[PDB]
Amino acid sequence: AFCAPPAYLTHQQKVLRLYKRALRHLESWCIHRDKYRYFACLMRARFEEHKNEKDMMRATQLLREAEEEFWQNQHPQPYIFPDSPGGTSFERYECYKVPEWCLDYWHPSEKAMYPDYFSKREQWKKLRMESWDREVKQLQEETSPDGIMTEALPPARREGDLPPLWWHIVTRPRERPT
Amino acid sequence: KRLFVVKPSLYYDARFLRLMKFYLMLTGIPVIIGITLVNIFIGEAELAEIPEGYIPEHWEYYKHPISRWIARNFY
Amino acid sequence: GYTPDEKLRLQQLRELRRRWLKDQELSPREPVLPLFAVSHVLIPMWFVHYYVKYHMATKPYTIVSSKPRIFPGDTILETGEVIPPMRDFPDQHH
Amino acid sequence: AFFKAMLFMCSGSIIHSLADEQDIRKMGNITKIMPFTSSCLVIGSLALTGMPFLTGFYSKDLIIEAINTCNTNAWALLITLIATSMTAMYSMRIIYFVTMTKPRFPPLIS
Amino acid sequence: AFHMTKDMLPGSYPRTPEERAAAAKKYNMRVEDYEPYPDDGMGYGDYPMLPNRSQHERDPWYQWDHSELRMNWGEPIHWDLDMYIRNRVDTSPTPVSWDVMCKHLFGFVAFMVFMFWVGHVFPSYQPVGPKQYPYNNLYLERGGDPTKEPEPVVHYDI
Amino acid sequence: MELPDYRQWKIEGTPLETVQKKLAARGLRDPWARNEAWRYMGGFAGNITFPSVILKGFKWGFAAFVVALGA
Amino acid sequence: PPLTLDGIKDRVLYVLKLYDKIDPEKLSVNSHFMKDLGLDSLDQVEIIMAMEDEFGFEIPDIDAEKLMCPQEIVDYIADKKDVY
Amino acid sequence: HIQPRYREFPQLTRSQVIQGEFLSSLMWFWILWRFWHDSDAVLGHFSYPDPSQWTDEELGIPPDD
Amino acid sequence: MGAHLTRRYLWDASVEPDPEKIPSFPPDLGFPERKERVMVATQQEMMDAQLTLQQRDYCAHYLIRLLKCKRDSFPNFLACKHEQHDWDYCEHLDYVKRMKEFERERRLLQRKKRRALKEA
Amino acid sequence: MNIFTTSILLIFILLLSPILISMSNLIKHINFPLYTTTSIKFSFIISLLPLLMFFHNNMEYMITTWHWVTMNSMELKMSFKTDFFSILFTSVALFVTWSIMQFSSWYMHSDPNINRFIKYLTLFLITMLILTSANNMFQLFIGWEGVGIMSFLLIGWWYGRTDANT
Amino acid sequence: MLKIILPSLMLLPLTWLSSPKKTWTNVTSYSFLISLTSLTLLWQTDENYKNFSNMFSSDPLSTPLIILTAWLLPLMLMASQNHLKKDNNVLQKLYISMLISLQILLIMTFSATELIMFYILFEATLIPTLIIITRWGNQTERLNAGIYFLFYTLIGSIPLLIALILIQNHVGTLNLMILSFTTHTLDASWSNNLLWLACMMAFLIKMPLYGVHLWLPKAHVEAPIAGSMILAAILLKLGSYGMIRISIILDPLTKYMAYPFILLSLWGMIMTSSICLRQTDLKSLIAYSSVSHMALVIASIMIQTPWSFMGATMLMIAHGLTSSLLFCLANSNYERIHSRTMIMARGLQMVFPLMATWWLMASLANLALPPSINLMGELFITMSLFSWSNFTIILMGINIIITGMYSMYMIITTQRGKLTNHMINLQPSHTRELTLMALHMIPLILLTTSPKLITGLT
Ligand SMILES: CCCCCCCCCCCCCCCCCC(=O)OC[C@H](COP(=O)(O)OCCN)OC(=O)CCCCCCCCCCCCCCCCC
Repeated sequence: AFCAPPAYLTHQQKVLRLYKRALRHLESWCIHRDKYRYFACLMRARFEEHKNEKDMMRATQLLREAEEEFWQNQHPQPYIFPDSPGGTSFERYECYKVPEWCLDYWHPSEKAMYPDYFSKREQWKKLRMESWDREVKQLQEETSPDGIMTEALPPARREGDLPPLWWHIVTRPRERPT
Repeated sequence: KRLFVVKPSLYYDARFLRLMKFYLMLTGIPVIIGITLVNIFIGEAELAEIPEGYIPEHWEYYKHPISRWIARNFY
Repeated sequence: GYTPDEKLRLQQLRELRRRWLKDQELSPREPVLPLFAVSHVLIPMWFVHYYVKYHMATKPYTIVSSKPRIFPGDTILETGEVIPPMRDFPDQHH
Repeated sequence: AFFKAMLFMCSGSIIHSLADEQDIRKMGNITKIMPFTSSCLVIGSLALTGMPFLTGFYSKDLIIEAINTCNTNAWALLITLIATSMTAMYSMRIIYFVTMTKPRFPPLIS
Repeated sequence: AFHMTKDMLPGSYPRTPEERAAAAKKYNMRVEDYEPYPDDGMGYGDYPMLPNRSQHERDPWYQWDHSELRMNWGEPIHWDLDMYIRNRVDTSPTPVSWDVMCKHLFGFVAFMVFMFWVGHVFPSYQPVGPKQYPYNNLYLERGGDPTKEPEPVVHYDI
Repeated sequence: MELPDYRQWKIEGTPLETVQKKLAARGLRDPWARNEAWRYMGGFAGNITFPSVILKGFKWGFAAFVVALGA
Repeated sequence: PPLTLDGIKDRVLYVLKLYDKIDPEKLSVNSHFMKDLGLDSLDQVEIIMAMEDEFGFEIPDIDAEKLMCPQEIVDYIADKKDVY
Repeated sequence: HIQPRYREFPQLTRSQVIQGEFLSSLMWFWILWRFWHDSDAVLGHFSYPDPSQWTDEELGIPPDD
Repeated sequence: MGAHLTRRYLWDASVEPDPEKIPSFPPDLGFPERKERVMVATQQEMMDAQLTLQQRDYCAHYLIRLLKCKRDSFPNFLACKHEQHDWDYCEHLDYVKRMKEFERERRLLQRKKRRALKEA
Repeated sequence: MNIFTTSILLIFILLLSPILISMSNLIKHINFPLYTTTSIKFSFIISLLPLLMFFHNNMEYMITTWHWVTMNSMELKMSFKTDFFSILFTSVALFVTWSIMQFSSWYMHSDPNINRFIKYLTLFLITMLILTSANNMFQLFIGWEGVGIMSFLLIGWWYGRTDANT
Repeated sequence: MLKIILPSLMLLPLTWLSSPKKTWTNVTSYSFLISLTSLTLLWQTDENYKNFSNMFSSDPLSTPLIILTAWLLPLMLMASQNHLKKDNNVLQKLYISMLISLQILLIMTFSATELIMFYILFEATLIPTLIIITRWGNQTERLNAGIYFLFYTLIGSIPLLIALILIQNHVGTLNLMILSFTTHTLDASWSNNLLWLACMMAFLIKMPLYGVHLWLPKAHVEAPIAGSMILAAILLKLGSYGMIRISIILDPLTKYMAYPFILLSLWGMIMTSSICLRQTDLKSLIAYSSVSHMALVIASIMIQTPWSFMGATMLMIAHGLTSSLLFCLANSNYERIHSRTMIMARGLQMVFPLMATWWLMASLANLALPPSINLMGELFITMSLFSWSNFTIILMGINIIITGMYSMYMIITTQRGKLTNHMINLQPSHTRELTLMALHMIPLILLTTSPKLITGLT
C-alpha cells in the first residue's frame, strides 16, 4: 500500500509474484504442514528449472502456461489472512478510524480535559504550516524535466525540511483504533 | 500507555438531548403528576340512567373528569 | 529494491509517525473529568399486577384460558361433581 | 438452539483466543491448548450428530424415524438420511481440523 | 457552478477527430483511449466508454484517493459506477468459467427437481393400512352437523 | 518476552523428517523445514487420535456411573 | 501483548536464523538478503512469506518487492501495525 | 492473566483442565446412566411382527374357492 | 422403506396393495364374523380431557391415564412411566392391527390373481 | 392465575428496562453490560414460572393488553398468546440470550461502543419474543419486520467494512 | 376556523414590524402556539362534522392536515434560518412572510366548503411556492423548474375551472355539503367521461401521476429546503384532498374511468421506485420516493373502498412528515458538503453520530417497518388493491422490495462506509438541525400510538 505502482510489470515481478500466489494456493490444498512443506519444495523445483532460459520468447511461454496451469489448479477458498483483502478483519476496525481533522471542532470544554494532548497537537500543526512552502517548492524545483512522472515523491534532501506531502502518511488514523 | 482516541465532537450530539430530554421532562412530569393524581383521587365516573327529565348537560356524557372539564369550560 | 531516495522518504516519514504516535500518548491526568435485584423486579412487578388485576381482569375477554383438562375420576371443585370413572379394560399383556 | 449456540460461542472462544483467525486451515490442536472449549465443542458436536442420550437424540431421531415411517417422496427420504450422515461428516471436519491435528496457528501463542 | 466552464463539462458526440482529441483532454484521458460511447443517440454523448470492470478488482492494496470507490481523483468515472460499486454488481474473474457455472447450477436444480418427481411417482410407504378413528371418523367432533348423522363408517378387528 | 533458542528446533523426531528424507531422495533440501518444527517439536508433539477426543473424560464418567448405580 | 520494536526486531531475525540457506551466525540486520546473504530473488519471496506468517498479516506485493535488508522488514512490519 | 508464549505449549491453569474434564465426564455419566436405566435406543421395546407369518385364518384369507 | 416397495414399484404389481384404499374388500372377504373395534373412552371423556383430535385413537383411553398421572405427580416428570408404556403398547397393538389389515389386503388381492388363472 | 398473566407481561417490561436506561443519562453511571446480563437472568426465572404452570395443567392464555384502533369491523389490539409454543420458546430464548450477553461482554471487550451493542441485542430479543407471542398477525408482522431491521443493524455492526454492509 | 387563520395572518404583521434580530423568534415561537390552537379542531366527539361557518368547514379529512400545515410553518422557518441568514433583512422578512402565506392559504384550502374556493386558494398556493423556488433557488435551472411547476399545474387548472362552473350550472351550488346530499349521478356519456377527466386531472397533476410527475423531481431539486418541505408535505397532498372531495360527484364514471390511472400509477409506482435505486442526487431520490409513495395514494383514491381512503389518509399525513424529515436531513448534508451528490459524504455516522439515528428512523419510516402509521397505511391500500384484483399484489409487491432497497441504500452510502477523506471539514451539528428533525419524528412516534385521528372520512 505504501510504495507506488510501477507502470508496466517486468517479466520478473510477474514470475516472482506467481511464486507467491502459487505457493500460497498450495497451502489451501495441503492443509497439513509436512505434506505442504513437501509439496512446495517440489514447486520451487518447477520454478527453479527454467530459471536460466535466456530465450525470452520461451520464458514468456512458460509463464503464460504457468498462470493457466495455476488458474485451473487453484483452490476456490484459499487461505487469505485477516487484515488482507477479501478476508475478514479487513475493514473491521475502520469504523473507529476517524480522520483526525475532527478534533478541531471540539468544544472548548472537551478539549479542556486532555490538556497536554492538544499542547503537542498544536506543535505538530505548526510543523505542517511551517514547511508547506519549502515542501511544494521542493516538489516543484525537483519536478520532472519530462512528461514522465511517477507517483513517487522525493525525500527531504535538506535539514529541517520535512520529507514532503507527509501530513497524511504521518498523522494517519491508527490501524486498530481500539 | 493509554492512548488518545479521536472521536467526533460529541457535545453537539449530547447538548441536544440534555435540552430535549429536559424541556420534555420539564412540562412532562407536572402533567404525569396531573394525570396520576386526578385519575387517583378524582377518578373516572360510573355510568348511570338519565333520571326521568334530567336532560344532562354536554359535560355530563363524558367519563374522565379533566376530559369533561375541557368540554364544560370550552366546548 | 529500495531506490536510494525512496528509503530516505520512508526513513524520514516513519521517524515522524513515531513522534505522532508518542504525542498521541496520554499524559498522566490527561483525562481531567471536571438487594437492588428486588428493586427492578419487585417495583416493576407491583405495577404490572396493579395493571393486570384491576384493568385486564376487570375488562371483558382480556385474559381467557382453556379448560383444566379434567380426567375420569377427578372432582370438579366449583360444582362439586365427581367425574365418572372409565370402564375396566383388562387388556394388559404389556 | 442449545447446541448451535454452543458451537458458535465455542468458535467465538477459538477465534478471539487466536489472533482473530476465522479459518480452520490455520487453527489446530485446540484440544490440548484449550481443553475447556474443545470439551464444549465435542459435547456440542455430538449433540449436533444426535449422539444417543443427549438433547439432539431426544428430538432428532423422532424426526428421522418419522420420515422412515411416513409416506413420502423417495427422493426426499433418501436425501434427508444422507444429509444426516453429512451432518456427522462436517461435524467430523470441524473437530479434526479445529481440534485433533498438529497446531498450525501463528507461532506466538496467547 | 463553482469553476466549471461548459467546455470543462461534457458535450456532443465528437464528430471530427480534433474534437475526439479535445474531449480526451477534458476527461483527463489519453487521446487514443477515449472511445466515445457508440453514437446511437441514447444520450451518452462524449462520455468515455471505460472498461466495464467493477471496482471490486481494482488493486485492493493501492492508496486510492477515494478509498471506497477505489477511484483516484480525476480519473474518468464509469457511466454505471452506481452499479459497479463494491457494494453491488461484481465482475471479478471466477476460478470456474461462467458458462460452466450456469450449466452446472441449473443442471443440479433440474436433476433435483426431476428426481423429486421420480419420487412422487414412486413414494415410500410402510406396510401399514390406514389409521382408524372412532365414532364416524369423528364426524361430529371434526365439527360435523349434530343433527344429520353420517353414514356409519365402521372399523372391524384384525 | 524471551524467545526459545533458535537452535532448540531440529527436524528429526518429527513428521518433517520423513518429508525431509523423501525430498532428499529427489535431491531437494527442504530449507524452511526447521521453522515449521515447533509445530511438531514439543507439547504439541503427541499425535491426537479421534477416539481420544470423543472419549475424553469417559474414564471418570463411567467411574461416576458405577458409583451412582451402586447407590 | 502489543509488539514492541525490539521484539519484532528479534522475531524477524530469529526466523531467518532458521532458514537453512541464511547463515545463522551472520544474518545481521542491515545484511541485505540478496547482495550480502546472497539469496535468490526467488528466496526473498519466501523469506517475506515466512514473516507474513510469523506476524500474521500480508505484506503487499509492491511493498514487498523491497523487503530486502533484514531490517526494512522490521520497521515496515512495525510501521504497519502502528508500533511507536 | 496469562503470559504470551513463543513456540511452546501454552501453560494451562488448574481450572481450565478440571472444568473441561468435568463437562465431558458428566456427558459420559449421563449417556451411560440413561443407557442402563433406559435402553430403548435399540429395539424400542416393542418387536416388529413378521408380516409374513400370519396364518391365512388370521387375516381372513378365504380358502381359495 | 421395506421390501414392500420393491415388490410393487420394481418387479411385480397389482399384487402389492395400494397404500390408499387399503380397506378395499368387503369387511368380510371370508371373515366369518368380526366384532367391530371397541372404544373404551366416552366421546365426552375425550372432549373433557381436551385430547387433540389426532390423539383420539383407540388408545385414547390409556392416554387420558397418562395425562392424569402427569398433571398429578406434577413436580415429578419422571414417574408416569408405566402409563407411557401402556399407551405406547396400545399404540403398537393397533400399529400391528394396521400391519395385519395391510397384509390381509395384500394376500386377498393375490387370491384374486390366483383365482384369475383358474379362469381359463 | 394472575401470576401467569402478570409473568408474561412482566418479561417484556423487564427487558425493555435496559432500553430506556440508555435513553436517559443513567447508563453512564452504572455498568450497562452487567446490568443487562442480570435482567435477562431475572427474565429467564420469570419465564420459568408460567412454564411450570403450563406443565401442571395445559392452559392457553390470550392476553389483550391494549387496544390500538377500532378500524370499524376489523378491531386491532395488542395480544400475546401463551400457548405451548410461546412460553416454551420464551424460556429457551432467554437462556440462550443470558448465555450470549455474558459472552458478548468478553467478546466485544475493547469495542469502544459495547453499550450500544448490548442495547441492540436486547431490542432484538424484544422483537423476537413479540414475534413468538403474537396473537393478531399485525403484531407477528411487527416482530417479523422488526428482527429483520435490527439484524441489518447488527450484521453490519462494523459499518466501515463494506463486506458487512453488503 | 378563524383562529387557525386570523392569528396566522397577524404573523405577517409581526414578521415585518418586528426587530431584524428578533424577527425569527417572534415568528417561530408564535406559530408553534398557532399549531396548539389548531389542535382544538381535533375535538370531534360526534360524527356530525364541524361546519364552523358558511365558507369554513373541517371534517375528518381536512383536520388531520390543517394541523400538519400549521405544524410545518414553525419547522419550515427553522430549517431556513441558515441559508436565508445571509440575506439583507428584507429578503428574510419576505421569505418568512411567503412561508406564512402558504399555510394561511393551505389552511383555508384544506378548510374550504366551496370547491371553487378550493380552486382559487388551490392555484394561489403556486404564487408563494414559485417565488420560494425561483427567487431563492441555488441552481441555474430553477427558472426552468419554476416554469414546469407553473405550467403543469396551470394547464390542469383551467379544465377544473370550466368543470366546476359547469357543475354549478348543472346542480346549482359548489357547496361540498350539499353536493354530497344531492343527486349528482353522471350518465356515462362520452362527454361525462370527459368531465370526470377534467375534474380529476388537475388534482392528478400536483399529485404526481406516472405520466405527469417530471415537474416534482425538477422542482424539489433546485427548490430551497423550505420549498421542498412544503411541496412534499402539504403541496402534493392538496391534489389528494381535492380528489377525495370532488369524486363525491362523478360517482358512477370512476368505476370504469379509473383503470387508465390505476394502471398508470401501479406500474408507475414500480418504475419511480426503481430509478430511485440508481440516482446520484439524494434530493432526486427522495423526490422519486415521493412520486412512488404518492402513486399508491392515487390508486386508493380511485379504487374507492373505505379502507383505501383510510389507508390514503394515513399514508398522506405519515409520508408528508417522513418526506420532509428526509428532505430536511438531505439539506443538512448539502450545506456542509455543498454538493447534492450521494456518492460523496460517506461515513457520516462516524462524524455525526445522532443525525445518523434520525437518518435511520426516517428510512425505517420510508420503508414500511410495522409499528409505524406508514406501514398501516400501505397495508391497507395493499389490501383493497388486492380486493380490486388479486394480481395487484405482484406490482404492489415489486414496489415493497424496491422501496426497501433504495431506503437502506440512502442510509448505506450516505451514513455508513469509510469517512470521506477530507471534504471541507464537516462542522458539528447545530441544535436547530437536530430539533428540526426531532420536531418531525416525535409527532410521527406520537401519531403512531393512536392512529384513529388521521384515519380518514371512510
Ligand atoms: C393530528 C394530525 C397530524 C398532525 C401531525 C403534526 C402534529 C404536531 C403537533 C401536535 C402533536 C401532538 C398531537 C399528535 C399526537 C397525538 C398523540 C396521541 O393522540 O396519543 C393518544 C394516546 C392514547 O391512546 P388512544 O389511542 O386514545 O387509546 C386507544 C384505545 N383503543 O395517548 C398516549 O398514549 C400518549 C403516549 C405518549 C408516548 C407514546 C410513545 C409510544 C410509541 C409507540 C411506537 C413506538 C415505535 C414507533 C416506530 C415508528 C417508526 C417510524
